[PDB]
Formats: sequence, structure tokens, C-alpha cells
Amino acid sequence: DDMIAAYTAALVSGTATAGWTFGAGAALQIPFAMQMAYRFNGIGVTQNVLYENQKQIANQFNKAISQIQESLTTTSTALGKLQDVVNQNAQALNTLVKQ
Amino acid sequence: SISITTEVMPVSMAKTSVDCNMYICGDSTECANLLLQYGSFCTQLNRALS
Amino acid sequence: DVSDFTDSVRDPKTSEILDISPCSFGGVSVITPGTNASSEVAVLYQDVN
Amino acid sequence: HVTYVPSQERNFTTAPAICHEGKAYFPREGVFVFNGTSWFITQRNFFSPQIITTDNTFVSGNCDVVIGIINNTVYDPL
Ligand SMILES: *[C@@H]1O[C@H](CO)[C@@H](O)[C@H](O)[C@H]1NC(C)=O
Ligand SMILES: *[C@@H]1O[C@H](CO)[C@@H](O)[C@H](O)[C@H]1NC(C)=O
Ligand SMILES: *[C@@H]1O[C@H](CO)[C@@H](O)[C@H](O)[C@H]1NC(C)=O
Ligand SMILES: *[C@@H]1O[C@H](CO)[C@@H](O)[C@H](O)[C@H]1NC(C)=O
Ligand SMILES: *[C@@H]1O[C@H](CO)[C@@H](O)[C@H](O)[C@H]1NC(C)=O
Repeated sequence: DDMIAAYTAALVSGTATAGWTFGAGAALQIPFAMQMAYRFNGIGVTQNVLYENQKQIANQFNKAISQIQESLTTTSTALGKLQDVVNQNAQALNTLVKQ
Repeated sequence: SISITTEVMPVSMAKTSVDCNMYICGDSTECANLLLQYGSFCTQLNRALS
Repeated sequence: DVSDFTDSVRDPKTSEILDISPCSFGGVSVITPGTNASSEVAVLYQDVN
Repeated sequence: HVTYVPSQERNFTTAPAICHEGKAYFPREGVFVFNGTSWFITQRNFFSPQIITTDNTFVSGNCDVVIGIINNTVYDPL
């Protein structure tokens, strides 16, 4: 589990520092606001819309992250198929023992 | 030219269910009592089909 | 027990209850290179410290 | 599979927009780079400097709300 966490941390750090370039080749650094303007340009929205509304977009991003973090402590229906995987393996072995 | 092409794809199939007691023994209680040793072999089949 | 294996017995002379356990336990793996490379192997025992 | 791989990178200074005559100019397709002498506009995958004209850029608003806005000049052909 530590190595998988290390892999995901490396992926998230590379996204937050180098953007999209490190998937193809080496990592090419870019400040995060210019990368987000490049992502906005790839939908159809122009580049100025990010730079003129940067604080609102950052606040909405942080609030959505906090919403997911508050939701994961409460609800239990999420992660409902990993539990199905482990339950099915356990039930198969117990059925072998009981047969 | 403007062309229209058709493409057909399957989505589901028929849902089926079986009863071991009616399939294997029928209506005889001797076979029904002899089938209790083979007890966990049909809860498995019903679980798979459901 | 649950798998109809005789696990408990009462002694006919000095009437006490005893459990019977199997005496084979734990998985074993053999690590080898090719047979044409060498005849030396390593053994890994799970479930032992 | 025949693919294109970029290589031999170098670092430049960059700005989001440039403020000229009280209005903010944003690039169309590229980034503003500074190489130690003057500011150019380049494509992101290959380094080929171009001078900053009115055709490379577009105007949006005044230079008071962008963070990182700088002062430079924009070449008009007439
Ligand atoms: C003989 O069996 C009785 C149980 O009926 C037991 O109490 C006694 O200890 C046994 N004798 C010996 C010598 O173990
Ligand atoms: C094996 O025994 C040592 C001795 O205390 C202990 O520190 C270690 O945790 C044990 N190994 C496992 C896997 O529990
Ligand atoms: C990028 O190039 C600049 C030169 O303008 C240099 O100062 C800087 O150290 C370089 N970045 C790295 C990570 O070496
Ligand atoms: C920056 O690029 C221009 C483009 O030709 C060049 O003339 C100038 O010398 C470059 N600056 C440096 C410091 O190399
Ligand atoms: C850009 O020009 C304006 C007005 O000419 C001035 O107020 C501002 O300080 C300048 N910016 C810099 C970084 O010098």
C-alpha cells in the first residue's frame, strides 16, 4: 500500500507542477494558473475568463474539495463494489470449507 | 452526400431461474430426503443465476 | 465441526475433553533459477516467524 | 507507431498578459516569453520566437485585475 500511495503522490505532484507534458516525455514546468488557462482554452472558453475570475474559480475548487472530504466521512454507500469484491472472495472460500 | 448507416447491438438477455427440487427429484420424498446431503450445491446455483 | 470432522473427544479412562488438531499447516514456496542454470533453490515459509 | 518526441528544453520568463496603453493583451495561440533582452510570443511545443503584434494577440479589459500583468509594447503595422 505504501508503494501505491507513493505512485499516486508522484502522479499528483507531476500534475500540479508540470501539467500534461510529462505523460508524453520529460516534465516541462509551467505555473498552475497558465496551465489552467490552457485547460480553459481547450473547452472553447477564452483565456481571459480564467485570469479575470481567478479568485472565484480557486474558491469553488477549494469548496468542492472540502465538500468531497466532508461527504466521505459520512456516507457509506460509496466504495460499495470493493466491498463486494472482498465479500465474494470470502464467501467462495467459506463455501469450499462448508461443502 | 449525406449518408445514414444503421447499427444493431445487443443489450440484455433472458432472466432465468431453476428449482433443484423439482428438476432432480420431482415429487418423491425419498429423493428429496436424499438430496439434503447435497445441500450447498443449489444455493450456489441460485446465487449465480440471481 | 462445521465440516463434520471429529474435533473433540472424551477420554474413556480419565474423563476429560480433548481437541484434535491437524499437524500440517502453512504454505511453502520454492524459488529457483532455471534447472540448466543451477541446482540450488531457496525456500520461503509463510506463517512462520 | 511513429511519434514526435520533444527534447532539449530551456527556461524562459513568462507573463499572463501585457498591459499596453491602458489595455490588457492576451495571446491567441502561444505564450509570452522573455529570453533576457525582449519579449516574444511562441508556440508551446517548439521554440520559434515571433514579435508581438496586434494580429498575434487580442484585447480584453484594462490592466488592473490580472495578476502578473506587465508593461510592454505592441507593434501596429500602421
Ligand atoms: C478406570 O476407569 C474409571 C472410570 O470409570 C476411572 O475413574 C479410573 O481412574 C480408571 N482406572 C485407572 C487406573 O485409570
Ligand atoms: C516476529 O517476532 C518478533 C519478535 O518479537 C516480532 O518483533 C515480530 O513482529 C514478529 N513478526 C511478525 C510478522 O509479527
Ligand atoms: C531554468 O533556467 C533558469 C535560467 O533562466 C535557471 O536559473 C534555473 O535554475 C533553471 N531551472 C532549473 C530547475 O534548473
Ligand atoms: C533573445 O532572442 C532574440 C531573437 O533573435 C535575440 O536577438 C536575442 O539575442 C536573444 N537574447 C539573448 C540574451 O540571447
Ligand atoms: C506600467 O505603466 C503604468 C502607467 O504607465 C504604471 O503605473 C505601472 O507602474 C507600470 N508597471 C510597471 C511594472 O512599471
